[PDB]
Amino acid sequence: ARSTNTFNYATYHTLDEIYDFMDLLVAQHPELVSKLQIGRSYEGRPIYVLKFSTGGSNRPAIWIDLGIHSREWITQATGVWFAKKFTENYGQNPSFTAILDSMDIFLEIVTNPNGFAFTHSENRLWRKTRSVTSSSLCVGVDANRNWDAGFGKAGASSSPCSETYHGKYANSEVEVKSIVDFVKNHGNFKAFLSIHSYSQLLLYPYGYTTQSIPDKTELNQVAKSAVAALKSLYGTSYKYGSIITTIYQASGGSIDWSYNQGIKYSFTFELRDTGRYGFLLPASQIIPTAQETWLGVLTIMEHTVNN
Ligand SMILES: *C[C@H](Cc1ccccc1)C(=O)O
Ligand SMILES: [Zn+2]
Repeated sequence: ARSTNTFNYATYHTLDEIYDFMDLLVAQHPELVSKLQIGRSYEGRPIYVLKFSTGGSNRPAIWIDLGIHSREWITQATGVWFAKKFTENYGQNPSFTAILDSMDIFLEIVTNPNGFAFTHSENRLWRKTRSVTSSSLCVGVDANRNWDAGFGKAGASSSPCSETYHGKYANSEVEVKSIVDFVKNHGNFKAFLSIHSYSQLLLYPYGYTTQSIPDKTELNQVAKSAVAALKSLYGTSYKYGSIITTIYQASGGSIDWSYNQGIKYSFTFELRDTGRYGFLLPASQIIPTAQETWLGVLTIMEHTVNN
């Protein structure tokens, strides 16, 4: 409505509603947050990032992106809630004020604008981008199989109509390239988190290879504590481990590419639930879900600022 304070956070919103909300949030807290357009989607929709910052140099940053798979509605909704929480706790929660006084947070609420819009008017279960320009009748690419980390290897499909089709070449999707260029140009991101649904899992690299990352013992300990934190509010249980060891071999994922850029704290959360609702989580589960990942995400940020 006419305030983020009167915005309903326990209901699923449309693309316009989410873009509207960003403008109101900035309008209310211009000192702490600004909106940045990092590119345009296949269909020409602007792609935005909300940058939270108290100021400073090319400060160490924390990247978070939600909704790369459009049907996972619990994610873009969680992002909306996260944005408001960042403005509420600054100046209030000790640990969070510490992180924001030394680091910036970049939050991409609707990473896949076209697919999201499509889930609101055409197919609620659409999860890919909406790119065409190919030798097929089927459209789109699975934006989480499109990164340059083991691209084209076992773990993604080469079938255009496939829901996990990887695309013509690594980073062919503008939605993927928009993030890569922004993160690389910056050259100072210390954490890269991707948020999906469902199956309640905290993942770290890799997905495209059995090789164990050198930072495994640490990232494993970071995941272990993050899972314990999250579980504390309602008892929601997550399993954690490498992508390949605990979900499946998946190539061309964002966290493997990011970790390969040298961004150490690379993780992906697969939110609620484990299958009863899957993608159609009840609106009543939004704030509760948002509340708990906040604990697991804050743990990871705490580790990054301190380690
Ligand atoms: C979230 C789920 C598993 C995953 C995570 C990170 C990289 C690749 C795959 C997915 O299918 O996107
Ligand atoms: Zn997903």
